[PDB]
Amino acid sequence: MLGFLSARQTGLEDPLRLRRAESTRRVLGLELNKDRDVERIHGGGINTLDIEPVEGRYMLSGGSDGVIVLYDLENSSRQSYYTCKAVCSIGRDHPDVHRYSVETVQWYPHDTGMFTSSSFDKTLKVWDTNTLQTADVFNFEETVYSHHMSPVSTKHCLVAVGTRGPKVQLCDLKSGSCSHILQGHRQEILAVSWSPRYDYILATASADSRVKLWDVRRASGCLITLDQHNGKKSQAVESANTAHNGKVNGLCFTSDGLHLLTVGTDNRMRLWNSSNGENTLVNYGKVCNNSKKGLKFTVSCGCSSEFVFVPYGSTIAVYTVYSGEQITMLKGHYKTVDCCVFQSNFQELYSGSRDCNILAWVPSL
Amino acid sequence: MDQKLSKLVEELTTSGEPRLNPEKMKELKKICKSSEEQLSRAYRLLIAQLTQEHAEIRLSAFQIVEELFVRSHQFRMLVVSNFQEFLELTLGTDPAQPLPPPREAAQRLRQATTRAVEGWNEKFGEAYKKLALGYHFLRHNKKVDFQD
Amino acid sequence: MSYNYVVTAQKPTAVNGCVTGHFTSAEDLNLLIAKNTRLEIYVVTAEGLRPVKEVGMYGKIAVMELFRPKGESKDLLFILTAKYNACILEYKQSGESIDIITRAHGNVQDRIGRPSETGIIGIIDPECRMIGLRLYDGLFKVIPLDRDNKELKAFNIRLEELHVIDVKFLYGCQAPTICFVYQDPQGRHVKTYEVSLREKEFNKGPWKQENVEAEASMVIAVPEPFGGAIIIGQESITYHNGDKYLAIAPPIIKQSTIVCHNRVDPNGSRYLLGDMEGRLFMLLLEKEEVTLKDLRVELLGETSIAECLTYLDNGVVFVGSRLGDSQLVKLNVDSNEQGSYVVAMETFTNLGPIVDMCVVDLERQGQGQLVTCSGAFKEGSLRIIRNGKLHIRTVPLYESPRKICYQEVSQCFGVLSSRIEVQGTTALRPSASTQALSSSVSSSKLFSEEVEVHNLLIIDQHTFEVLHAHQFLQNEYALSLVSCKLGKDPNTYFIVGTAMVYPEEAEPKQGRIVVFQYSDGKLQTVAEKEVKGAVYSMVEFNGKLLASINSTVRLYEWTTEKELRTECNHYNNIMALYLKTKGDFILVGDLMRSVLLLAYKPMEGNFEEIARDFNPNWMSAVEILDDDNFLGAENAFNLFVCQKDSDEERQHLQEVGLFHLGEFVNVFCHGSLVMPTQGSVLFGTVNGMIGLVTSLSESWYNLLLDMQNRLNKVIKSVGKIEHSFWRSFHTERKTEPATGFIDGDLIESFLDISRPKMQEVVANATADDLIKVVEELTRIH
Amino acid sequence: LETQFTCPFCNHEKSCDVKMDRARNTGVISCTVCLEEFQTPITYLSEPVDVYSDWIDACEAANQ
Ligand SMILES: [Zn+2]
Repeated sequence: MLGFLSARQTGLEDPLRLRRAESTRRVLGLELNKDRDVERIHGGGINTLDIEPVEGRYMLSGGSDGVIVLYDLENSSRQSYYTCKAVCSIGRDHPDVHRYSVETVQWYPHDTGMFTSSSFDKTLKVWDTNTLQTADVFNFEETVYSHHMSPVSTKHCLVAVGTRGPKVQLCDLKSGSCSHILQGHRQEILAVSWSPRYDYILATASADSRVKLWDVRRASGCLITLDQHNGKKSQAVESANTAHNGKVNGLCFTSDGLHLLTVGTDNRMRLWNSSNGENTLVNYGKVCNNSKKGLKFTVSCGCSSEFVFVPYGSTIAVYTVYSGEQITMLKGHYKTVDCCVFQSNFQELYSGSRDCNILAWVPSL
Repeated sequence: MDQKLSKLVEELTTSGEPRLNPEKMKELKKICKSSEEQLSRAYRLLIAQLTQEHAEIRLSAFQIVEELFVRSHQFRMLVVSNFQEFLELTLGTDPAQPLPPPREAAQRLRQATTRAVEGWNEKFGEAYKKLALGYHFLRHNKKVDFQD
Repeated sequence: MSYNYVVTAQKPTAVNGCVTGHFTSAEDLNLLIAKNTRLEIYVVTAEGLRPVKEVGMYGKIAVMELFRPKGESKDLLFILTAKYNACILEYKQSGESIDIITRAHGNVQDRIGRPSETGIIGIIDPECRMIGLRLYDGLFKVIPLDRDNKELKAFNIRLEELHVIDVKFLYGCQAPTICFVYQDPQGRHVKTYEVSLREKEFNKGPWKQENVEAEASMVIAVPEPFGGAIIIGQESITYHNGDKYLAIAPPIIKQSTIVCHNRVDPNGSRYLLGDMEGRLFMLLLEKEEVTLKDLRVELLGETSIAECLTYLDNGVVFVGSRLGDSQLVKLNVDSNEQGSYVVAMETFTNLGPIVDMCVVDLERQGQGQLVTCSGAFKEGSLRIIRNGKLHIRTVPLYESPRKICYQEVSQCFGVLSSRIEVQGTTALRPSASTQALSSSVSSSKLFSEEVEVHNLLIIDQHTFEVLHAHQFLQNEYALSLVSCKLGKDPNTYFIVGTAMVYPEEAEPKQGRIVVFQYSDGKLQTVAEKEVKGAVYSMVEFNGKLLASINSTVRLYEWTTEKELRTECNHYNNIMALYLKTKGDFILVGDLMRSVLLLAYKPMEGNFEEIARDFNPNWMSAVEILDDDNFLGAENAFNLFVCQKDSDEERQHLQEVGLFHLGEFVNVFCHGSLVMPTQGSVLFGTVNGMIGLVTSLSESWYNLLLDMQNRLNKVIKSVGKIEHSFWRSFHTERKTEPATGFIDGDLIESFLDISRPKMQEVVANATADDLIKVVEELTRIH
Repeated sequence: LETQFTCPFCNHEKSCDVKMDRARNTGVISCTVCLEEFQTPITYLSEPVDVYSDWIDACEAANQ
């Protein structure tokens, strides 16, 4: 590493080299945090986490008990040991608390003054973070499994919602229009994710073992349907062209948005060319998941090699996205891990699981 | 020097005694203090015993584990490395993996491991936050009655 | 909010790109040299180079290539900036007036994307149908040229290979054909595509992928008579044309990797190749009646460590260097009796990577003097800089200098240096450490291909001769150096922080702080202290030694027994790389937490974290301007000033100033090169620029700001790049406008405009008042 | 009396399965969807409705 510092000082290597190499080294040295703790307030398992995209300071967490906790991740104390204190809380005494489990919570991109939370109580609530009051509510005829706002859209502000209905809802936060729907799936839509690269590209994964990419501006259904075999087993499109041999319960675009990682209940993760949905045949081995709802997993950013952190039983499996090589198992949870969210500023990880714990993984040394 | 250690551990555990016979336990203490890899060899012996199907044998193995825990620090790091499996094998938390017979020895194992875990939370909890996680998980998620 | 004035004392001198062609006139042979922000246009005369223009781009020139579209009388220049400002420029001379008109311009920054490891690549189709940019992994941006744009509209073609090493356009292909080397887990392969502008997509290349050398790192597009390409790797040179597969493995190129090339002949019968060790080779293509017969490589000789090189004519080669002085060398037909055909005609000074620098009032005048550790392995040297224009001496060390400190009592400089030995070990050249008057080696009881040997050079501060050269332990890297007297004894010591570097580990676990005293022309080891990590930085702190072992900033006291005793530690750092001091306060520059205002409370005897900045800036240098202003340099070429704000929120340092310098600042230092503004902080950069930061007053800063906006409205940039965008604080995960910083170069450009333009600037006091103000601003450097 | 119950946590109908371990006098109710689990003592007169009852009661008590 002194070689890295010397090369940076002497201009031999771009500082990009040291930055991404050290980010990768930090991610590889991920371990149970020696001096850090997260305050425990959820009475039930944490189903979702979200660190705000700008300044990466505050973290939302939705629990199976319906409460939403807002934590400050910064060590505002002077000690090396600190607990991520809870700033705010939609608790059981809040007038607008979710009646059932909160399954997805997401900070509004471009601004930390608002966030959103969808629950199995058939509601997508939009909260003002300052007053901590519901600015809006969208009701659905069937329970919400996931939702996502575009991390890129300066123009549109649509929330793509996947419920147990076979339709992907698009709720306009600009003047409230939840009527827009996308047809083409056949069972519950367990995951939805906007492309970080393209403004109007949305990937939706449903229990019909299919993943569809939509240009929501378009009037002609999905753009691409992901196919495991790319055409080896080709059939007229009524039941073929499946992404997995089970329910596809998780989506994640890579950092650049040029590839898509789909995890399904066939104990398989697959990497897809996001421009034509071709399977890249990256192996990843066996990725154990049996979740009946959406599975939240994230990818690394700002590193020499991209990593993907997938909940794997009661562990976090870290894989290399483009080679599939298994990095490691982060092993500190006592029950199945529901979500993991990656802090890209310091290569940190926060994992929420059914054991009512949010565990922080920090690079060692 | 592994033969005598496997032996001594075997007579300690297979005997099924209510209480640890003192002088051979002292021999175990000395010869476990001798080397660190051989202390961890004793740890593997304990782990292999703890999976085996008899409540008295699991009780003997757990009491040896408690002796080394209160007596050794690298043992504390090594056991907190897999405290999850340690709790699965001691407390019988998972319904799919309950404790073998007899019922009396299993009950004594439950009481002894609850109280030992209480003592470990009081004495080494701050140095091992994973022990704190395990204690908290037992006290709320599994609702283990520590007052029993 | 803070008020800062940044001005370039010395313009950047390191050449990061050089291209030749007919830019100024159809008959002129121009040499365009890209120093970091400066584009220098020379005309290649029969002797030397005649400078015809020097323009200052609002951008770091990452790409610079000349191309002649069909029907164009003379070459157009394509420049891409590090912030992805693309511009096509034309040279228009109207008598005395010279103008670089922006024929086209645009910004090609993708909103998201992983910037490629091997860096920005820019190529132009040999028939000038398009510009191909590799800016991000997995993408290949294309700017069509047949569609004559004035906005440089571009489109991305998805490239299935995500780790592309190098790419070129092939010659003699009916369609734009790219040949590129890429890395996949199976190895490195060279593949070809044919780009289609109509279908906006790749098509199957003329010849299929071929598995190339593991370190195949360079692609050279051979001209039409041969066609195909040449791939240069670490160990072999191969030539592919689709069915011709020539290969050589010259043993003479094995010792160092080839990093640059240039085509000597228009038909590519000869190429120049520079290595990192400075060796210059000629690669010859032997033709047979045309196809290619056989490849030969012959060592022409040795030059400066060449970032780039360009054959001008008549055996003259411009060797543009980033690590040393640029050269204009002659390729003789016959050897010089030492096996070398290269002869240096001219040397252009280059303050290389300014890793460290000290301001000294040598000769006991009132004038400062910068002594800078410039350059690198073979081009390492000391540069002494004064105001006389700036006069620059050079003291070649022939080894990389790393740190420098002045010991006034001993009348010498302590310079940390590093040389490469190949084998026990053998020096590759006679370096300044080996040419000392006297020498010594450390015999320490604490610890018991090519390697770096680190030395402490005691250099006489009159003659700049190496009075002494103390070699350190085997596999020991000296990182920090400070000249100070500790405790209460009167002796002044050279205190050196070191680290034990072995290949088996990523972070040093061992190191020591060695206290030397230089007296009677000898360097006696006064004291040692085994520490448990690399001592990245040390500073004298109120008579004590404040050191930074890997993540711990700790304080040592100098006892009556002349030994170092720990007094206090602070551990809340990732790695404390940079340490500064003013009073009881310490400023800890961290690798990625970016600052920490620490305070040593003497009434108790420990540190206290007064404040911190929680933004994740990766640091290169740090300094303390005032009691409550803290300057810091981020590795993304930005300056930022943090301020102690005015509860726990008081522990948050507020970034009150932001600025994009465009340079990698390596060192700050209080001082000035001269005999209205408060303070003076000189800084040294990687591309050789020396700059100067001063604090301004509020009203004056506001007035200056106003002038900056007016000049931006008046002065026209070369690439039509907005100055605010150029100076906007930029990082891969952040982008903000410049605040709290005045661009001194832009203000000082107020002199170089005609009076009507001044009146345009000063539409809403008189112009003469502002001329006086800018003159006074120029006085400080 | 139905044996499959709506989960109080995820509101998924008939997603809760009840296991009566009579040998240990314990009833375990688990939701298949959200994987929430609850354990209560049971008697020989107990039924899955009683286990789901104890679960609802424990939820309401813990949520006070
Ligand atoms: Zn449920």
